[PDB]
Amino acid sequence: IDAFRLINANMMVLGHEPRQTTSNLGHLNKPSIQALIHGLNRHYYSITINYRKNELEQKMLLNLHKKSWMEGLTLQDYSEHCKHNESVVKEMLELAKNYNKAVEEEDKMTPEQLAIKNVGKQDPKRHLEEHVDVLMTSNIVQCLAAMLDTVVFK
Amino acid sequence: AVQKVVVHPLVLLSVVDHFNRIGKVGNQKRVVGVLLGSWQKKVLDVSNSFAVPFDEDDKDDSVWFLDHDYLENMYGMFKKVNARERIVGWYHTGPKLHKNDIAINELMKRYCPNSVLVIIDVKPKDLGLPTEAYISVEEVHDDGTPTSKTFEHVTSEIGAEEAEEVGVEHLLRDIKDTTVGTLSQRITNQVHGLKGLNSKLLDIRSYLEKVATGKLPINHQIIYQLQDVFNLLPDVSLQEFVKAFYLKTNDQMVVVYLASLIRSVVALHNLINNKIANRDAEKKEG
Amino acid sequence: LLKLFTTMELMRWSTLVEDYGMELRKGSLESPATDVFGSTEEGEKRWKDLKNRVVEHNIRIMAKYYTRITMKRMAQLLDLSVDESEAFLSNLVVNKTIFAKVDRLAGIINFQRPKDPNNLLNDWSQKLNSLMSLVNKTTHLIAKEEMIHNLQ
Amino acid sequence: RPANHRQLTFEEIAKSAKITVNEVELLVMKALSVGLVKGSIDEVDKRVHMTWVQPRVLDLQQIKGMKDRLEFWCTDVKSMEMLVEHQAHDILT
Amino acid sequence: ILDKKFHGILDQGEGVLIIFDEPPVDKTYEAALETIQNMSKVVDSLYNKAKKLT
Amino acid sequence: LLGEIPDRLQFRQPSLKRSLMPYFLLTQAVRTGNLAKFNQVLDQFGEKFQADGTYTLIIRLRHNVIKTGVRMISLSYSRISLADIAQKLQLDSPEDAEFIVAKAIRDGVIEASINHEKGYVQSKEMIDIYSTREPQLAFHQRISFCLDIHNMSVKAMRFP
Amino acid sequence: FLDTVSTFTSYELMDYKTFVTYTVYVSMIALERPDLREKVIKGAEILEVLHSLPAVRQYLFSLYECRYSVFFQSLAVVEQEMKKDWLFAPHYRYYVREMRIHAYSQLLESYRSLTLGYMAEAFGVGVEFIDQELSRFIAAGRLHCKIDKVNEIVETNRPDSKNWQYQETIKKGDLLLNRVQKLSRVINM
Repeated sequence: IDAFRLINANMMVLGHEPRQTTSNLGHLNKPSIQALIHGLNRHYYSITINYRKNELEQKMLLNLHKKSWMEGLTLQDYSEHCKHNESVVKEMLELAKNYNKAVEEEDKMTPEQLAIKNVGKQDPKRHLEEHVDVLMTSNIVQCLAAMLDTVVFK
Repeated sequence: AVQKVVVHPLVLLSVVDHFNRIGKVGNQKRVVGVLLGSWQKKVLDVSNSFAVPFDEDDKDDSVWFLDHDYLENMYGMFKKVNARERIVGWYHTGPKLHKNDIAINELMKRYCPNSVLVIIDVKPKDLGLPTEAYISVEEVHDDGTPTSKTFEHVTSEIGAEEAEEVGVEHLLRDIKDTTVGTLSQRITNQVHGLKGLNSKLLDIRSYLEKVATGKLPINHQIIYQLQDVFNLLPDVSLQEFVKAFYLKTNDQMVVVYLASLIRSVVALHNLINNKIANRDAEKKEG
Repeated sequence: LLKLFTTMELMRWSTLVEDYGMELRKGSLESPATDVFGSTEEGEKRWKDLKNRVVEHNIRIMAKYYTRITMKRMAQLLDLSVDESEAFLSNLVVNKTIFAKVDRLAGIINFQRPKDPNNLLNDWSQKLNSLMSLVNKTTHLIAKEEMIHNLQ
Repeated sequence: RPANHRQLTFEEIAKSAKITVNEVELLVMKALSVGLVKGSIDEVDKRVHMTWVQPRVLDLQQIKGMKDRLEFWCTDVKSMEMLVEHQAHDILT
Repeated sequence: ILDKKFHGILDQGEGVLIIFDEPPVDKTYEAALETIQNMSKVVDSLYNKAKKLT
Repeated sequence: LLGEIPDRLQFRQPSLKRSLMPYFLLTQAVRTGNLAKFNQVLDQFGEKFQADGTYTLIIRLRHNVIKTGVRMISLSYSRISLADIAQKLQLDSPEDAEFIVAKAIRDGVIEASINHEKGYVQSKEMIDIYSTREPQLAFHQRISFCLDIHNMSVKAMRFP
Repeated sequence: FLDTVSTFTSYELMDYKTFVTYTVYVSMIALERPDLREKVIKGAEILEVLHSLPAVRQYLFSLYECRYSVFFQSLAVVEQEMKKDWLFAPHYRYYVREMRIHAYSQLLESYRSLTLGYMAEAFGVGVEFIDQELSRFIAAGRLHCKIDKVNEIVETNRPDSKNWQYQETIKKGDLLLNRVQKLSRVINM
C-alpha cells in the first residue's frame, strides 16, 4: 500500500523527532528494503495504513468468493462431475494406471538403492516417488463417484 | 445473443458503496446505477460502473428519471481515461424487478444495442448466487399478444483478473477450510442439496400461491409446458439403471487398489526412515 | 418429389408408379424423362436405381422407428422377395451405414439397438435426463418470477 | 396412464382408434413424423414404446396432483439431504 | 473359431451359428501388474525390516 | 468347520511333519466330497483326538463335508438325479437325497429346482447381483483395514 | 526359449535336440494360438529338427489336428519320460491336467450341443471317466460349461469372461494384504 510524507529543508536547524505512539515508526522500518529507501529516509517519512471492513461487505464478499466460486443453482456443476464420472474419468484412469505401473517399477529400485548408497545422504538424481499426487487424483475419482448416488438418486 | 455475463468484484463493491452514498437520505430510495463493460464474445465482460440520479414517488408510480447529460459527460470522462472501456448497460439494487423496470432499458437501448441489466442484493441474506442478470427479448404469443417484451435471464458468476485476485484474496484473510482436494467440494456438496431445496421451496410456494391469488395467474403457457418437462424426466427405472452398479463397483475398484497398495507402502517407507533415524540417533544420543 | 423428402411419410413404389407414370407421355417437357426412359439401358438402370432408392428410402426410418421388425413386414413393405431383402440388407450392411441383424430363422430381426452393454445406455440417458431438468429449472424460476411481477 | 408402466401394445390403439392391424404403424409413424410422440416401436408384440406425453392444461385434479407430487419429491430430497448433512457434518466442522 | 478369426458357436441338431462378443478386459492388467510389482516392492522392504530388527 | 479351507503346510517346518501329517491327512479327506475317507480317520486317530482334546470336530464336521460335496457336484452338474448323487456320496437311499438337497436349498447353499415326481435336480446360473453387491463389501473391508494401517502407521511414526 | 537359432551346441545344451524337445514341451502350454502356428508350424528352422524326431512332431500335429484319442498315447510316452526326467519332479502332475484342460478348451469352444455320445467315438472310452474328469475339472473353477445327467447333454457357457475379470485382482490382493499385515506389524515390536 506504501504511503509517504514529505519533509522540508528549512526545519533542519530544529529537530524532526517527536514521533508520538512509537509503535508506528518501528513498524515502518520493517516493511522496508533498499540502499535507496535508506537514502530516502530523508525527504520522506512514511505513515501506517490499516484496514477496516464492513461486516456486511465482508460477509457478502465471503458470499461472492466462497459461494460464487460454486456456480449457479449449485446442483449444476456437481451433476456435471457426475457426467464426468462415467464418460471421461476412465480415460484418465487409464493414464493413472499406466503411470502407476511405469513409475512404480523404477521406484522399487529406490529402497534398494537407499540400502546401497548411504544412510540418507544428499540428493543423487532426478526422479522421486510422486505417487501421492496421482493418488489424490484417484481420490477425486472416488469422491465424485460418491457424488453419483447422491445426485442421481433423488 | 449472450453466452453469460462475467461480473467482477469491483462493480459489486461499487454498488455497496453507492448504497452507502445514498444511505443517509434513507426515506424512500432504491439503488440505481449505470453499468460499464466490454462486449468480448458471446460471453460478456464487466469492468467498471458508476452512479446515476434516480427517484420514484408514491402517487402515479411511473415517475422515473435518467439524466442523459450526466451519462454524456461522465461517459466522456471514462472514455477519455480509458478507450478500451465503453458502455454495456445498467443495474439497480434489485430486491426483485418491479413494473417500472422496463423503461430504463427502453431509454438506453439507444446507447447499447443490447442494454443488459444486473440485479444484485446489497443485503446478503441470499444464500443463493447474487448478481442476477436479465436481457429483454420478445416471445410473441400464440394468444395473439401484439408484442410481449420480456426480460430473460442469462446466467452469471464472478470472474477473475490478476490484480483483483491480489485485492480480493488479500481483503479476505478470514476463512480457508479447503486444503483443496477431497474436501474443498463437500461444503458446496451440502450447498447443492440445500440450494436445490430452497429453490424447490420457492416452487411449492408459488404452486400453492397461484391457486389462491393472481385470480387465475397460473402461468398459462409455461406451467403445463415446463411442468410436463418435469413430469417427463424423473428416470427411476430399474432395468439397467440397476446395471450401472458394476460400473460403480469399477469406480470403487481402481481407487480401492490404488489406496490399499500404494498408501500403505508409502506410510511404511516413512516408518522405515523414521525408525532408522530414531534408533541410529538413539545409539548416539543415549 | 418433396413428399419423398421429409420424415419419409411412408411411400409405396406402386403408388409412386400411380403418381409418376405420366412423365413418359404427358406434360410438355419429357426430356429428363427422356434421359431416364429414352435410353433403354439407362431406362433399365433407372428402373432398378429407382427401386434401389425407394428401398434405401424405406431403410432410414425402418432403422429409426423399429427397435425390432419382423421379416414378413419387411417383405410386405418392400414388395420383393425375402432373399432380395436379404441381399439389400447384405450390401447395405457391408456398407455398414445402417447397423442391422437380420435374424432370419425366426423372422424376429432388430435394428439400431446395436449391442448396448456399455456405460452409455445408463450414462448419457441418465445424465441428459437429469440435467435437462436442471437447465429447465432456472428457466421456469424466472418464468414464475415474470408472471408474479406482471400483476402483483 | 400415469407414465410409469406405459408401453402400449397394438390392441388398445386398434380399439380406441378403431382401425385395423396394418394401419396402426402408419398411425404412429405419422405422429413420429409430426413429433407429437417421441417413442419407438417393437413389433414382436407390436409394442409401441412411450417416452413422451403432451403438455396439457392444468385442471383442478392436475393442480392437486401437481402440489402433492411436488411436495412428495421435495420432502424426500430434504429428508435425504438432512441425513447426508448430519452424517458428514462434523468432519466439515 | 480356432484361429480367432471369428467369434461363433455351432449347433449340430440345429445347424445354427451364433455370433457374440464382449471386448474389454483392461481391469485385469490394470490391477494385476500393479500388484505383481508391489510384491517385489515389499520384498525389497524386507531387507530394511531385517536391518531395523537386528 | 467353515467350508472354505486353506492348505495348512504353507508354514510347514522340518520339526513339524510328525505333528502335521495325520492332521493334514484329515484336511486332505475333507477337501474332497467323499465321506468314506472321512469316517475311517475318526477310528484311525481317535487316540490322537484323545490327546488333542478336539472331539467336537467329529460330531459336526460331517455336516460341512457333505455341504462341500453337494456344493462341488451342484456346481458340476446342471441337472442331476438324486438317485445318482446319493449313491455317489454313499447316502444309501434316494429319498433322503431329497432331504439333504432340500436343506442345501433351505440352508441357502444352492438355488437348484427339483421335480419331486421324476427326481431330477436342475440348477441354473446368474451373475450381476454378485457384481452389484458382492465385491464392494469386500473392498470396504480391504480399505477399512488399509486405512487402519495408515492410522497406526502415522500415530506410531509420530514419536519423533 | 524363443530363439532356438544361435544356441551353441553346449555342455548344458548336451543335445540341441533336447533343447528342441524342451522348447516344444513348454510352448505346447504357454500360448494358445497367436504365435503358436507361426513359430512351431509355420517356422522352418524348428521344423527340420522336429521333422527329425517322430514323437516331437507327433503331438504337435496331433493337437493341431485335434486327434482326441492319440493324445494320451503321445502324452503317455512324453509323460513316462517326464517321470524319469529331472527339473520336472514337482511339475509333471499339474502338467497333465494342464494338457487335458488345454485340449478340452479347443474341443468345447466350437460346439454347444455336445455330449458323451459325441465323446465315446471321437475321444475314447470310459464314459464314466469322461464324467468324473470333466466333473472335477469344471468344479475346479476351470473351463466353465454345465453338464446334464441321463438326458445326455453337455452345454457350454458361451462367454466365460465375467468373474475371470474380477478374479486375479482379488487373488493377488489376498496374498499382498496377508504379506503387509504381518510385515507391518513386524515393526514396533
